[PDB]
Amino acid sequence: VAVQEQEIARREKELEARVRKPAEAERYKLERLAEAEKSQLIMQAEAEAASVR
Amino acid sequence: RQEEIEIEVVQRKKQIAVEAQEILRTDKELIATVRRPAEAEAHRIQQIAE
Amino acid sequence: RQEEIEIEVVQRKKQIAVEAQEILRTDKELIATVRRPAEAEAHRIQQIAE
Repeated sequence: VAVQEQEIARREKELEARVRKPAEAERYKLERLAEAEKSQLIMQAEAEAASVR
Repeated sequence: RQEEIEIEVVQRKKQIAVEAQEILRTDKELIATVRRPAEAEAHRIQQIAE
Repeated sequence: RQEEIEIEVVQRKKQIAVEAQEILRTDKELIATVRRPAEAEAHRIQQIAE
């Protein structure tokens, strides 16, 4: 029982590094990569619009 | 034979105290194998949803 | 056997301090493998778009 009372404190740290931290890193990646996709599409839109006018 | 079967009685009398620790063990085990892992899995969703 | 199983208890007591460093390691590792590479990849787009 004492061994598993320490297994709790274990998983609480392992899960932070295995489950939480990478999901949080993925969120930051997705956000700053989305700004780049948007930036390229607005610049491309302006180019196509200028080419038409 | 009254004394022989009494050996089984004292064994059961002790087995009860073993299983009392088993409940407590199984409880902590479920916190580490089910409650905490599920709480971590739920946080992923709240992050990848953003 | 009370003293033998205590060996496992002190091992876990220390394993907790190992994983505490593991979080910190994994954090810095993600800055070098994910956050910074993604920030570099995003700059390419802002340049090739011009």
